[PDB]
Amino acid sequence: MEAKAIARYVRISPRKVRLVVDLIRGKSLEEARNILRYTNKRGAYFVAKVLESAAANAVNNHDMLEDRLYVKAAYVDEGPALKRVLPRARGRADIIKKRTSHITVILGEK
Amino acid sequence: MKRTWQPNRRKRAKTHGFRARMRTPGGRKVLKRRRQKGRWRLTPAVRKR
Amino acid sequence: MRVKMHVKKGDTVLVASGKYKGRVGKVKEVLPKKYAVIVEGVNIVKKAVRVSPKYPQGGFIEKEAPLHASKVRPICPACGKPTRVRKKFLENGKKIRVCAKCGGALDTEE
Amino acid sequence: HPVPKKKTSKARRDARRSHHALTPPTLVPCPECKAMKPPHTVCPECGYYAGRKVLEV
RNA sequence: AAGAUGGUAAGGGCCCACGGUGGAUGCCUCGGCACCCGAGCCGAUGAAGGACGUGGCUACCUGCGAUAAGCCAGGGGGAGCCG
RNA sequence: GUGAAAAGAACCCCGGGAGGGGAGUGAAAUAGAGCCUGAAACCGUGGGCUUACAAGCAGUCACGGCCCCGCAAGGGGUUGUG
RNA sequence: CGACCCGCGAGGCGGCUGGAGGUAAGGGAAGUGCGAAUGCCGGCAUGAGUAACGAUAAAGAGGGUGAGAAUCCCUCUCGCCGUAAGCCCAAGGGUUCCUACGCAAUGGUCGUCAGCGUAGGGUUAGGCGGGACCUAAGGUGAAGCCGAAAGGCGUAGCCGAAGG
Repeated sequence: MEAKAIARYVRISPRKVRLVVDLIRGKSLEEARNILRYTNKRGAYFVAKVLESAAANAVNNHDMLEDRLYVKAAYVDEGPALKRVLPRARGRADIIKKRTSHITVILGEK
Repeated sequence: MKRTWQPNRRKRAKTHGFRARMRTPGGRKVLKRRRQKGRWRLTPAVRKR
Repeated sequence: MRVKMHVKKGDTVLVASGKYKGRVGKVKEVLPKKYAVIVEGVNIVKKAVRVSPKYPQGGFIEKEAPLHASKVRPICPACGKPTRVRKKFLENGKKIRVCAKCGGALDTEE
Repeated sequence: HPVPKKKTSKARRDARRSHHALTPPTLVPCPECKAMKPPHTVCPECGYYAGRKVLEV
């Protein structure tokens, strides 16, 4: 019950999966995978690991039924950045920040 | 456009070093002060072999 | 708990760990106070590689740590120990002049 | 040289972004099989429109 | 037929819960500070301070110098050790 | 700056590995390896009130409509018009 | 986190988290209370998912190894240099040149690839360049003169190289 799966410390950005994880709220799990195979936007590949981890958790360990599961309440949170330098034309140097992300999915029964 | 470093290796040793700091009566103050600054490990021996 | 310390071997009793019992002490260190008056069972894992056997497991790590092991036990276990009165041609006498004496002379019991 | 002024609010930072939401794709099933597919392409598991042309001979 | 006409939220607000990012406050310290006392020079029998080498396998500090994680004598110490 | 002690995660299950769900250690792993307590800015996911003919740094002072805590008396959040 | 006491700064009293220290009617001694100094160190937003990706010598297709490729390897067509974007020596750099593994981070994109990460291996001189041979500008310097001290000039001699 309440199958959980967390992909933690995966580096893209936390605003380039808010565009993707909103497509799989309220859907069923047979149709959240077909909507996510043919979608564009790299960032939709990392979300296609965590549902297929949560499905194996819900089947094997928590002892539910198989094909009655719908994806409830999936979300993504922040992560510790890391800084590098870019040199910028008459001296002055700049700082760019390459951010990470935490994707999590919980999974429930109808 | 020749921005003022332009390295050479005998000029490192014939102005900086040991035989150029232990000759002059004002340059021995440099060694006797860097040996008690807090022990600079050392700078001027950048030269090779 | 220094270069100055006590126990060689001997029927050492314990007081206060949930144990309240006692027998011989086996291998004493110094700078951590590591030995074995073997009571403590633990569960170390054994990594199951062919340099080891196929399925070994834990048990034999004890490490009774402190000075907590109260000392050699005659019929009066309540004892420290003073040093010699030496009563001979210059003994050195590391023996319990306190209550009673089963305290480590060269007999069958060490 | 054309630099801004007062920094924008949360309540109007997050009102431009209201209009960037993206659409799901369009899918129909392959009729020779039983799965999805974008509805004008060759199907990369069941084979064809009328005549194979793909898929592992 | 001329009705206060109203139940919708691409989105925005206020409040209440539950998580992430961040590193302040509390409790500690093998590290410092200021006054007191014991004491107060080493060196061509080659000094203060350094380069390079030395562990069965070794990167870095510490100890030692072709006898190189050491050798020979005297005392202490009384049990486990090969920084 | 983990724990009194490392007993610091054998072995199955998704994964190219990271990483996670179960077992197991422990008085407690929201004490797990940048790991004592762990605040504010900052960014999110669910529930309550409210709005697409209406003009204002903000709020405040009234009256009414829902939601909640109340045995009842009474109170807090929310804001439509003056 | 919260609807008991003082006019106020503030004290109590209850409810969750924490994990081993706190003191108290009456007195004493000062590093004693912060929104502002274009104040100082540390976090995090705004502009914004926009300007940019560093030369107008272009690319295309077929098979491979893999979990995964417009970008890594070979085969076949297409274009630019050709007095230089092609080979050979001195400076300067001083590790990684070559092989077998690998992808967390650096390559302003990807990457099974690399000048990137751990492990092993590799530069052989009587006859090539320089010392055990000379001297130039300059330097150092017995004797000799010197300058309140430090130190300054200087004869023979000696060091001094892409020159003999």
